[PDB]
Amino acid sequence: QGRGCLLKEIHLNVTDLDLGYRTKEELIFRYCSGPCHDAETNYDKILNNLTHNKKLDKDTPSRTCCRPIAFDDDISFLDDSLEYHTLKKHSAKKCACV
Amino acid sequence: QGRGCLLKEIHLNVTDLDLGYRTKEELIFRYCSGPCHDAETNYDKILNNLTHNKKLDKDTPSRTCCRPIAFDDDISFLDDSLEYHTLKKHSAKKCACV
Amino acid sequence: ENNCLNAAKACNLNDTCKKYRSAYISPCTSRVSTAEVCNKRKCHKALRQFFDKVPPKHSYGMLYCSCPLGDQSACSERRRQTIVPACSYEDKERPNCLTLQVSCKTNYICRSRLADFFTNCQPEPLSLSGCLKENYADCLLSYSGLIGTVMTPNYLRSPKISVSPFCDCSSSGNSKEECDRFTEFFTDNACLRNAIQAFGNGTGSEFLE
Amino acid sequence: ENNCLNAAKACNLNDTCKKYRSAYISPCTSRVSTAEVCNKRKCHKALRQFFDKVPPKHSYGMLYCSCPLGDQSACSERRRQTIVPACSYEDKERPNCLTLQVSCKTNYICRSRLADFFTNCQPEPLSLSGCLKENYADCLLSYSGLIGTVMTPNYLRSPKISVSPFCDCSSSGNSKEECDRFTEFFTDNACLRNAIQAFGNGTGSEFLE
Ligand SMILES: *[C@@H]1O[C@H](CO)[C@@H](O[C@@H]2O[C@H](CO)[C@@H](O)[C@H](O)[C@H]2NC(C)=O)[C@H](O)[C@H]1NC(C)=O
Ligand SMILES: *[C@@H]1O[C@H](CO)[C@@H](O[C@@H]2O[C@H](CO)[C@@H](O)[C@H](O)[C@H]2NC(C)=O)[C@H](O)[C@H]1NC(C)=O
Repeated sequence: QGRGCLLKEIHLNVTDLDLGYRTKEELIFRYCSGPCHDAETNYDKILNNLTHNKKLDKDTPSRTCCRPIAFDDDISFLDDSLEYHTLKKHSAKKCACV
Repeated sequence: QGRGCLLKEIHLNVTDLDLGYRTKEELIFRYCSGPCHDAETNYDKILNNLTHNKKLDKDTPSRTCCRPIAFDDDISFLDDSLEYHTLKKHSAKKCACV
Repeated sequence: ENNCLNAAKACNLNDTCKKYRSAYISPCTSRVSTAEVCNKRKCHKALRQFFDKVPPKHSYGMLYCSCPLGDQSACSERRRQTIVPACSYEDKERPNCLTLQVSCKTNYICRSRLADFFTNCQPEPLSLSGCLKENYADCLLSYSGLIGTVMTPNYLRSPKISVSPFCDCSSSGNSKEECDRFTEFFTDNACLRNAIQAFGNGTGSEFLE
Repeated sequence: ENNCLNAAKACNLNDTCKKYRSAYISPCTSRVSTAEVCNKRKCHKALRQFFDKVPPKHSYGMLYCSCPLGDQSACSERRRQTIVPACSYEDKERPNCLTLQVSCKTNYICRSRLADFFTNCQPEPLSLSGCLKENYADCLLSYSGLIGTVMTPNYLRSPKISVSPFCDCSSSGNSKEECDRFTEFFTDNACLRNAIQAFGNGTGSEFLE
């Protein structure tokens, strides 16, 4: 069903991304967050049991993740040196349990 | 590219799954494991930076996961009480970075 | 060791046998109405698919696995459960074997498979093999070919190896001798018994492999 | 506060303005050949799309943002960078304005947009607004309509508000007066100056909003 994996958002400065840009522009960053335990399979249950069983040695395979399946539009901004930058696939648009 | 997320397998008893069945039958469990850092986006980088920045408070959104996109055929087995059981979506068939 | 359990393990470790074994266990154990434990049609169809598509070393390995005890053992009960008899075999009504034979002979495939069984598993006590056609593999093929028809046979609860379709000779009338001959070709057939035993041995016999 | 920076923030926080702002910054900053910094066609096309699809409160908010200093300030340089002039405006060759006008009038849309600019921003010093048509919004609409044509105007480096298309009056010959009149309609237009200033004020003027 994956109803727990939702789309959240936060208002941030571009500098809050810590990507190296020097600018005073802002953005709305959107991300996918929430539990996906109702969309898990026998595979995910077996994983959980084998981690606890230590039967997979040191592999820690991933169970169902709350992830973006579609990304928001590109965002652009002008830095202090008057150079434009464009970021692609930076923000989530729609979520799903994967 | 997601070339690090691979399909691995392990030979196990059905009891090793800890799903409650009492049987001496066996199976080949296949799972997806490996890094997906070459398939990450600005979104995944921003996530990593915001976790370290504490800017997302307590949400720990998931970055790109190594997950199954197709599952193996169903498996069946007979338990000690002579009852048949069938498990579906228990083993991975093909992997991808999601 | 439990030969039937070893055969089940080897099957689940083989991609082909694992797939088609589950492909018949699901319809033979899935209730689709409040009156019947299964869709018997789809159970027989998927059983026929299993023996047609799975190589004999895996499909015969489970069907003809050898056990020390023919009843009450874990081996023998697992072997009896190979065809999921609660759906494929056991039935409310138990027809007369001759009546079942008339019904089988009106089906082109059932008639063809039954004729192959009576031809290839014909006994001959003068032969050192016990068969007229000293080729155990052809008998085992013809017998397993009956699984999925109205003549679906299964192991009976007996100290020996004894098989039969779901029928008996009650209410046969003036044809009691003919019915008894029909069932005895299943239940007391030294050719079929030798062929099944020779496979379970897993050795290079002169009439097998 | 930096009004041009505030307008850029408000745009990136609006889904419509953010999308179409990036939709023109990408083609106006993406090199596609070793000889040209951009595809100037696609840059002008996406610029026209931005002002056609983004509501004026966001699109005019960035284009007509007010700054204290018209040159060297962070405000004014950001305002000058609104149309990405390195691609949309600055050029190797600087044509004569009258020659550029002939070229514009051979384009149906450029001719239409230029006629609207000269009509709606016509000065009238007797009017308290400074415009013949006391409707600053129509002047601002007609002026912004030139962005994306060969008549694309931009703010000059001057202490005052002064705009012009990428042209001059060098080598005009016997038509120097006519050329000077053309450029002065851009560079020294009290109607256009008042309209731009009235928007930057962000107040309820008698001739705007
Ligand atoms: C962008 O950064 C500015 C500057 O750091 C932030 O404004 C500050 O917010 C903090 C705590 O919330 C205040 O204590 C600072 O004094 C503020 N500084 C100024 C100059 O106002 C602003 O909140 C940030 N914006 C976003 C959306 O993150
Ligand atoms: C299934 O379980 C059996 C029984 O526990 C496992 O065989 C054992 O393996 C362990 C350690 O590898 C040995 O120390 C035990 O003595 C073995 N027991 C017996 C009876 O042999 C077997 O390895 C398991 N099979 C799989 C594939 O996991």
